[PDB]
Amino acid sequence: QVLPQALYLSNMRKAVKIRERTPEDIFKPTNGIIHHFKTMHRYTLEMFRTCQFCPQFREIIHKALIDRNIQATLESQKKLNWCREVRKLVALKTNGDGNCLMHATSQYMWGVQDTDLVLRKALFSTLKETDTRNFKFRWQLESLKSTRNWNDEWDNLIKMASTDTPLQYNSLEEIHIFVLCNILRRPIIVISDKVGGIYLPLHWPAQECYRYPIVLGYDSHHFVPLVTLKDSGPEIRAVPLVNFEDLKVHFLTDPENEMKEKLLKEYLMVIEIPVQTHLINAAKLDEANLPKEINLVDDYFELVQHEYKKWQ
Amino acid sequence: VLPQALYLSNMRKAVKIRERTPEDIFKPTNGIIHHFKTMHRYTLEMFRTCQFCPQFREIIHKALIDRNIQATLESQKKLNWCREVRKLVALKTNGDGNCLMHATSQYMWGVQDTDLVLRKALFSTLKETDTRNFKFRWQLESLKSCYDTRNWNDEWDNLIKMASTDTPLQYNSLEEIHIFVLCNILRRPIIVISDVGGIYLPLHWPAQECYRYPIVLGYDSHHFVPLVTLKDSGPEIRAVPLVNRDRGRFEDLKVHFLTDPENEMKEKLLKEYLMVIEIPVQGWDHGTTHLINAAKLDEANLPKEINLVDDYFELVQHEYKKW
Repeated sequence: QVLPQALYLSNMRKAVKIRERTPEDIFKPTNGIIHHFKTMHRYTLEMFRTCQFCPQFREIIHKALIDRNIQATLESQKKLNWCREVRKLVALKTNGDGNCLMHATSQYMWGVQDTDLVLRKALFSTLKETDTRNFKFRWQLESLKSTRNWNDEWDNLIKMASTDTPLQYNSLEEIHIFVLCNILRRPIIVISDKVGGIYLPLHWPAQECYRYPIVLGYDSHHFVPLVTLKDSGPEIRAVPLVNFEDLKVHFLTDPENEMKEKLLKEYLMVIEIPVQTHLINAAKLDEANLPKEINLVDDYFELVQHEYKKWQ
Repeated sequence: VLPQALYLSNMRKAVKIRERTPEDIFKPTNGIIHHFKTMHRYTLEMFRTCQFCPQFREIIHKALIDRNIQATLESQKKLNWCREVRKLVALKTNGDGNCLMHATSQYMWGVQDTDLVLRKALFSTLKETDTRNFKFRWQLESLKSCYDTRNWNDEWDNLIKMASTDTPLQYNSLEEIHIFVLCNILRRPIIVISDVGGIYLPLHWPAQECYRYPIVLGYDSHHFVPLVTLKDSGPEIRAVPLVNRDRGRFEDLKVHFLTDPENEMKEKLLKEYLMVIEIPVQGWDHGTTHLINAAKLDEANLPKEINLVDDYFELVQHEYKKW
């Protein structure tokens, strides 16, 4: 009614500043290394506290921003926000046009979706122009564990990542998430009911990576970001790495698989969270770190507050 | 593709303005009319749409400009007939019953009156300030256009009720007397261009206390819009002609609600409350020797903090490179 249907519409100018900055941050080095983001990959969105409003109005906000359906589904399958020691994650709405992985990933860190296809076009560019040998071998090895022409199956996965029309764009498998996390130099954790698990940017030393994860959620054939709520009470800001069965760690090689637990401690910031008394591993999540210049959430909030006084 | 109104370019910024507006109103105790301390001196100017491919120039005009109402006032030789003055463009305005306020609000801030701040001020003034002089002016104007002496009082008390926000079009539409009160709340004259039309001077204030650049509205159907200047790339003078040209000769614009003594010194009053200048026109012989009066218009004076146009522009430019 009153409030606009997406964060970006709160300040369309600001939205563009972001969309313009994103392509300029991509590096594309000469020595053969994967294309990557210089700086913008370290940013992280946090949702505003919807707790302090009259529930007639709290629902008006949630209707606009939150994917109530997909959150319910992951909560009802005891996969999202089951632990009472960690802070609550909220699922944001994401355009299901075939590029939702990118939209959700883009949203996690900037608030804007991938409507300009910047992340999508980067994933494809990397697959056409960089050394894909290692990626392929990892995919063969993961695919074997789960008469076929491997080279054909691979060359098809590359074609799918393109922006060409086949849903307006092709949907993306698990190998794409793995390549995406290496372009970002930041691990990605997907929560679901085989996509679910942990994607580590193993083409980079952990010293060169941002060691807070992007947290996506997955149901139907739909991705969304699972953003934390801002700066609230005394629960720890972290995602549990066990559902106790551990989350899958995709595309490891055999030597890496032997040192799996040491790798999670390398690429993420692991902490022991206690659970009913057993202790479980969990990765620390990022505090909101978007500067005012490109912070859409702060704008939407000041807008909500004003529209709430009008409502009271 | 571009958004349908200036305000949507930066909704945060829009609110900063909407929040500032009520805090600027100074509602004095001694019976003087409520008025704006500072924000009344602001003035919007539109960005130059000249530098674009005409396939795209139309995409802009489709969004921002009220193409219909501009055509109508141009086709009746009332808007932009003089080639010595700069072009005015009509901005789109929500026709929900409060368009006078929307258009006036837009003229000076870019935002429309969606929070009813100007509307609620007009009504508050009519309920709480000295209305006696306003009423007498309205009776006197209404008489010139028998009637029972208890029926004026009823006709008046009804005009006040109409200015309220109560549902009767979602709000009641406003007569000419409301524009006159509005210009006194703003301390700034209002000029309306039509086929209502004329000049509204804030006569409850000395000219020394008023902003002497006018708000320019346009009127057709039962609809008001602001007529904003187009801003640079040309050498024409920034001003609105105070005379219309029906049938070769020049009739002056009406000056509403004057009393008889004021009516005698009408030309001295325009020079008091507006910044009048002689703009020259070619006549039937003796050179191009005839002169018409015209009021100077304001240069764009909205600071970056509350300037929505600057934001929409940076948005258009970016969406043009994409195009």
